Amino acid sequence: NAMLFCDDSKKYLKEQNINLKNEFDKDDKRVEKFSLKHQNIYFDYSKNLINDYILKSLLESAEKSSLKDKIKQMFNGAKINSTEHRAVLHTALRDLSSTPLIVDGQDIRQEVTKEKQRVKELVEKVVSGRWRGFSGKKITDIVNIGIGGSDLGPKMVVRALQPYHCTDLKVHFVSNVDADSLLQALHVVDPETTLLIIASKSFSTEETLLNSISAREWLLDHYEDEKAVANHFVAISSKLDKVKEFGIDLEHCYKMWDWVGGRYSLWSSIGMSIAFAIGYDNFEKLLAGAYSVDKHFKETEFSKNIPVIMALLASYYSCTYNSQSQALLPYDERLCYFVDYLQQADMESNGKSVNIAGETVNYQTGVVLWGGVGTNGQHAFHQLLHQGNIFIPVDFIAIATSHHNYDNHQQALLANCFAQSQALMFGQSYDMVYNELLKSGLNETQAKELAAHKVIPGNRPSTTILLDELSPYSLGALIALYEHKIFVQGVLWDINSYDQWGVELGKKLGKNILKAMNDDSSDEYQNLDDSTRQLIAKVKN
Amino acid sequence: NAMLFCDDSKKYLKEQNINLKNEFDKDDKRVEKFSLKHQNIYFDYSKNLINDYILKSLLESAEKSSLKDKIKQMFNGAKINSTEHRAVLHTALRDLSSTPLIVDGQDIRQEVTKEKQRVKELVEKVVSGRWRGFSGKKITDIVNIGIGGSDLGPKMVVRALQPYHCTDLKVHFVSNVDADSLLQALHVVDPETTLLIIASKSFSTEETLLNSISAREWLLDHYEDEKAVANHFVAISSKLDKVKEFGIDLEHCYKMWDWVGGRYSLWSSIGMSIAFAIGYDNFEKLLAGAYSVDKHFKETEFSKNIPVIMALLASYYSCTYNSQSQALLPYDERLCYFVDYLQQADMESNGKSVNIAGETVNYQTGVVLWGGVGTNGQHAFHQLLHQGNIFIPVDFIAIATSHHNYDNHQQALLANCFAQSQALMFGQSYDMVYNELLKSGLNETQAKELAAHKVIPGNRPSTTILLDELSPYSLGALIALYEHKIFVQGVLWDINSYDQWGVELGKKLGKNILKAMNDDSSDEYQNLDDSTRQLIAKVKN
Ligand SMILES: O=C(O)[C@H](O)[C@@H](O)[C@H](O)[C@H](O)COP(=O)(O)O
Ligand SMILES: O=C(O)[C@H](O)[C@@H](O)[C@H](O)[C@H](O)COP(=O)(O)O
Ligand SMILES: [Ca+2]
Ligand SMILES: [Ca+2]
Repeated sequence: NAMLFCDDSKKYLKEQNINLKNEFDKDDKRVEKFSLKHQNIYFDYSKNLINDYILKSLLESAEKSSLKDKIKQMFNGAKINSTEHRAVLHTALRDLSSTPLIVDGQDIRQEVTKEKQRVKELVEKVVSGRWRGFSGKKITDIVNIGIGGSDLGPKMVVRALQPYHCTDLKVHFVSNVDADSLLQALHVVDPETTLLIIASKSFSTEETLLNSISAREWLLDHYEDEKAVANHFVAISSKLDKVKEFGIDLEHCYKMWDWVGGRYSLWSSIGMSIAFAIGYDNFEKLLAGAYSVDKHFKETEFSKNIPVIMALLASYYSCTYNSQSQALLPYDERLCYFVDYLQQADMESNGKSVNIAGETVNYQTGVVLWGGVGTNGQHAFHQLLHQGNIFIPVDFIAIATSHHNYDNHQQALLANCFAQSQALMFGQSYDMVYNELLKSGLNETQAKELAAHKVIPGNRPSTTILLDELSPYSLGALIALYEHKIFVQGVLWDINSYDQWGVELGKKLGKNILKAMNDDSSDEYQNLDDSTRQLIAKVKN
Repeated sequence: NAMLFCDDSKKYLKEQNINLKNEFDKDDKRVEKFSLKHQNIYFDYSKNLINDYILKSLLESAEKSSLKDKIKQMFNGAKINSTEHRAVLHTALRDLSSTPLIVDGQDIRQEVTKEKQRVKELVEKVVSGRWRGFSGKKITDIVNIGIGGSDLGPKMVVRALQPYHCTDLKVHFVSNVDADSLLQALHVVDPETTLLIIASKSFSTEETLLNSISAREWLLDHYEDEKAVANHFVAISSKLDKVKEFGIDLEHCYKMWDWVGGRYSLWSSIGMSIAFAIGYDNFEKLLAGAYSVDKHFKETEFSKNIPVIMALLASYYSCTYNSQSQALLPYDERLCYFVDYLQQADMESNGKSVNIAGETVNYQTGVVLWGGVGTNGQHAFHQLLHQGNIFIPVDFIAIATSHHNYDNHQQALLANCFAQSQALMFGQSYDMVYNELLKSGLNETQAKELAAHKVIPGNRPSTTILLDELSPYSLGALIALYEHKIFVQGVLWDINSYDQWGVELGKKLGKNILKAMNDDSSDEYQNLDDSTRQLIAKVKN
């Protein structure tokens, strides 16, 4: 009996036939109406296909929904992950409010704070040289072993905050079971000077098991002494009994909890590799930036609430325009893993076909998230954004000031960002193009033959999110805005954003195929479909 | 008057209601019918939503189209890029047939061969130490400066063929105008031991101008002598008069031609950075692998022609299912830039709204290409591939043998690849899930509450392309298959795959915004829409 977001009313808001050029021409308050600020982030949604009536309608849907209650439930530790019967408490990992919070018997404030202090102490001990390897040498390299939620957030943040690296440690990320991943690290690190991190909430993920066993074999090939594991491995898990079983003791184990989703885990002990690159102080700033956004989201009326507006725009488009993707365009090299990161956070959350009650939904839910760094994308897929015939909402991320003094480069980067959103909005008409071709020296026959191919239809929507700089704090705020957008969309679709029963299945598949690959007389091999069977046959011969 | 590909007939082939499980159960020739081989590439399209009637219908469309003629025209140098009045001759860059080919007065065989010999000589001179820097030191580092087509192919191939690196040179890629790109290279290279490559077909691209000027300033800050440019820069262009104007002489300029599209240019002198990593012999093998596929495509009847089948499947889905994206899943770390590369090749080619005649088309053309490396994607967006409600065709790329002896890792990587396609095909029904939950120890109430959330609908399509290994040759074959797929789709849609009037516009935009940013009294500033104006105001203050 939840409110239906994608209803007949939405399908018909589109009939307003918004013309963005006309709106900016006629409404001198357009930017004031359709932009928001949060500290030093400027959120400009004014190039979206909305006017007051459409935004009002969308906000009414949010107000009529369970969203207000669901926000409170999330922060209070209610078990909103209803299919796994878990709280959803990534927010608590970065809390600065210190309000009381007791969940399933645990003082969450105390638990979070104590574990941070343990990570901070480990980083300090390693960076200061108090932690030595088994042969007594100072550590110079950190290798994180993990996949998915135990890999991509730390990897993305370490890159994004490269200018802030300050520990004299090189941090490497091993993830894929493809041994190329492990080898890229092992080829450049020395067993006597490397600390290995086994990052795994479950401690039973195939890839991370195989990679950790292989890394341990490499370490022990060198030292020929099992006692060396103590100086060269730590673990991060919710499953401490399983860590001990691998050979790492509790004093070398760092906790996370069931209420930390992998794709929302960089804020937890899983982020230790981030601290090892940028120092713990900068890791605290990353968390504080997210807290600022958490407070904004929790406390702000929906009409002025950035994540809510992000979510309403996105779901409006995917409902009313039947779009099946969204483009995210970060105009900063440091954000080269940001699309990949959000692709996981978004699609793994909201790629769901049933509602909370288990009913198959008759409306589309999460769509594909993709994109690429600017300005490079302008040379590639922006062609399709300008002249294809696919409706695609676009977010640009711009950073006002960079980390260097090549001011001409930075000005050009921003000019291009703003030009691209402007060009999506205006396009270029046949008449404009034709007259420009004549002015360039083409005769009338030539200009008539070419002009239609240069028409850019325009009236295509975009949002621009402008940060003052890309610091630990502003990056943390930026990620948190999208975390909450994803949450709001899930609420409005009445799905569970926090389970992943397709990912869970993936972790159990192909034990059967491995068995088949190793014995063609097995039941497993006999029961194969023939496509799988002939693929296996081809990798044998 | 071209044949309409997306017609009523296609929309109705879907009514066959293909059930993949049922097809494999009942048809013991399914794999034989719906797979092809080209040398050591196996193309298995049998998990697609086709049967004989659907494939026949699609092949009839190809046979009825202009495709047969268009293939001949492409290879013969006809001006199939009709809006720029250019030939489309990336094929000629890798030719081994030596058949006569004269285009716009040039012997293309002689031109291509002579330029290869020049690149080969440069690489040999640099690697042998015959080429010295201005202070007499051997070169140790190569920096390619270029963007889009002058960046991404070389960058992707250099990574993909990392195991084959053999010149003792480190190759770096500078592209974005964001000065972070240039700085990542300059921070790790020495002016006295670095050769800089200015890669630009036009020699007038904003980003590459600014990056090249900045690199030259860095070089000259060190040497304080303009004569040093001679030992530290080469250029690749179709516009040799513009190179001279920058200060590089003709003997240091390497040619490409107007008939080499940027996004099809790695095969040309633009690929020099690839040769500088892997040696010229391996670069020749890359080209030979593409030639093998060119010969396949040119000579093979459509029913057995891999690129044609790829194109027909893709366009069938995007027509009949109204899908707006395709997923590409490379199960090898070395292919980490492959999706990005093909995203450019595909979307920039086929993101077009008008046909060859300039008429606005009433059918959808190119769709979004996205994806990610396996197995990592299984932990992230595969959730949406399994349980979302978006129809998305999927290609998997598998490599039978890797470059190391971690055979357990490689077997697991392949098992996972094949398991994922198998799981897309079969899914898991309510009954299967429910009975598994009971067997795990849940009672009936608990199993009923959870089961619907674990249902995986299945009957989702995939193709698997299996290579024997990822070598220069097999990579070249792989890229060429997709080049030709894109070509075939464009033909069937009656669009020009080879222009990019949205990218061309991008290169001219925001001169106006830069002018506005530098003078708020300008006409440019006054004429701004207010969203752009307030964004500029915010990056001032
Ligand atoms: O939260 C998520 O997005 C997923 O559950 C998944 O990506 C998970 O993080 C990995 O499978 C690693 O799991 P472990 O941390 O348990 O090894
Ligand atoms: O072919 C392409 O895909 C595009 O035309 C574009 O990506 C182009 O390669 C770049 O804009 C660099 O152009 P230059 O090589 O002329 O600098
Ligand atoms: Ca209400
Ligand atoms: Ca025919």
